[PDB]
Amino acid sequence: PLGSLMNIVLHKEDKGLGFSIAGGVGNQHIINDNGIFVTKIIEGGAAFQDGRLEVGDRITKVNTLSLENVTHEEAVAILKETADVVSLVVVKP
Amino acid sequence: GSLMNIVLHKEDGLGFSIAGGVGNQHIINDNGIFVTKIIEGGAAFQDGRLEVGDRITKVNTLSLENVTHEEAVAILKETADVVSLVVVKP
Amino acid sequence: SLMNIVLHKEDGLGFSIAGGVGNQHIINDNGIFVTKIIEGGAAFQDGRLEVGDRITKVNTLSLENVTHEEAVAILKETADVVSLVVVKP
Amino acid sequence: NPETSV
Amino acid sequence: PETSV
Amino acid sequence: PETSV
Repeated sequence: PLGSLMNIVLHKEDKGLGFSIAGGVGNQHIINDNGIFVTKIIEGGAAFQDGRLEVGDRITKVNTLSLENVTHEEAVAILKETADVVSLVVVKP
Repeated sequence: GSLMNIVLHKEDGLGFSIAGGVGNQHIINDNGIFVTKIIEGGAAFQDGRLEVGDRITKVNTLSLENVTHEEAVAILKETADVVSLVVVKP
Repeated sequence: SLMNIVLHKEDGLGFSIAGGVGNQHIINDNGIFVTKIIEGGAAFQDGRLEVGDRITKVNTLSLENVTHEEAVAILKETADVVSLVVVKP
Repeated sequence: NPETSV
Repeated sequence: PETSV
Repeated sequence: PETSV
């Protein structure tokens, strides 16, 4: 069925946000879809402690920037800059 | 290619259905959001301007370009009783 | 042919625009169009944006059916990183 | 592909 | 009107 | 390709 939008706010740590991503233009994780998807959440990391982010979630927006149809490198860069506070809008299956 | 501005006043929703979005293309090689159904008697019907096949590129201030279907639905449903759309006619 | 281009500002975005409702750049089209790309600016270093590109979306906001000043405001009211969706001619 | 009433 | 941005 | 962030 159709997913749902969720806003998740994370506060960064020394080791980062604590999750891994796959996807992007030219490195599709899902057929016919360049979207950015969560593949791993580090136990004890920021995303884990917040408790809302899940493996399989699509990251469609980081702060105001859209992650739709960007490269994997651009998504990594966008997520690695940011201030200590990060706002994600994700689509849950 | 012809863009049109349509202002709708909600009835008991907006009275049309949409398809498309990134990952759920309605037309091959196009992520656009397209009108697929217009309910007789609904807001869009009474206004008379919106048509099946229209590409909705703007809802109030927000763009519907390069969004997921879920985000387009959210944008269209998180609106007040009055809604301004900018659409592209085939 | 839509492309999402992410720029990291170098100081603005490093390009000039024309168009908008009441100041059409192309007959029968109110769109916002890129007319100049500054050497060394963000758009130049990124290398993807080109003169003639139509900017239809800046972050979440649409640039369709806006005035020239409204487009300028939207583009200047942005953070250091900016997402543009452009249409190639 | 999905069809959603709005 | 040509505006730099 | 999985990049930690």
